[PDB]
Amino acid sequence: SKWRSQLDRFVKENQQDLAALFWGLWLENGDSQGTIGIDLQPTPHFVYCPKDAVEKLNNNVENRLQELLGIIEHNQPEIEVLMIGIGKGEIKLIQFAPEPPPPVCFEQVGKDIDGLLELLEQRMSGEIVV
Amino acid sequence: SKWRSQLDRFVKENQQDLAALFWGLWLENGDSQGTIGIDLQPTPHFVYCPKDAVEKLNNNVENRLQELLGIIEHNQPEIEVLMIGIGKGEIKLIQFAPEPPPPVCFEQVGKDIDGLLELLEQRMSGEIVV
Amino acid sequence: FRENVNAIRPFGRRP
Repeated sequence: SKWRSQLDRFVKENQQDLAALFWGLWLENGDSQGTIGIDLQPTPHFVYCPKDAVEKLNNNVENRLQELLGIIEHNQPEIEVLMIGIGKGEIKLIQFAPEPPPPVCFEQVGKDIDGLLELLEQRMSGEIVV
Repeated sequence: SKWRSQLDRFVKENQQDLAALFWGLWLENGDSQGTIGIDLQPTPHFVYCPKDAVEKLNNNVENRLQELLGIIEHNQPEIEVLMIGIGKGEIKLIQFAPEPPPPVCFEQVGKDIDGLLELLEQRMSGEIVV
Repeated sequence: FRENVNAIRPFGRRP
């Protein structure tokens, strides 16, 4: 369960980059692919999590985050980032309202979602570690 | 000028103690006093923002803040810390999902509401400037 | 707005 705190510290340190990626992918997909996830195994990587899959994962007794689907539906992406971390079947909610807001974060990085994704995954590989 | 990034940095650096204060106040009051705010003037201090007050603000800004009312209604306090940052004629959403969640933060920090209020206001004093 | 919010004060260390 130590991964939850490691991921939480990574998120606190990388809010600008995560917000830029969040907004860029949202510009591409909205919620049509589901929620942005970080699957920590075999190494941390971004994945899309369809709503139906999130709900079934959360209904396991190891999770049961109360009203999670409502939290996902109510998150306002132009103000706030939401993702989920997944480690050995267990969900950790990632949510924060960054400064500047996600659309500005994305404009500051430019049109390089692929490079941002690679950078965040390379960083995560040494920063969420068993 | 600098208060947005200063507030954002203070929140990121103090998520666990802010979550502990948020949960302690939830235990005491529920939403009976309104939403917790951080008023940056004349010095940074915690306030309660009654629903009626937030409505009046939204009306006076011609509904630019309509999404804030919904964010307040739907907040899940077991998972999400919610606070209203009050700058100079400007408000900033504070919403984040800490690790561990707010009830565990309050138990683990082991400080009462008085001690959390005092330590957090001391920490903001001089670091957030309007 | 600020006129309509209410300070959250510590009870304080009462003498």
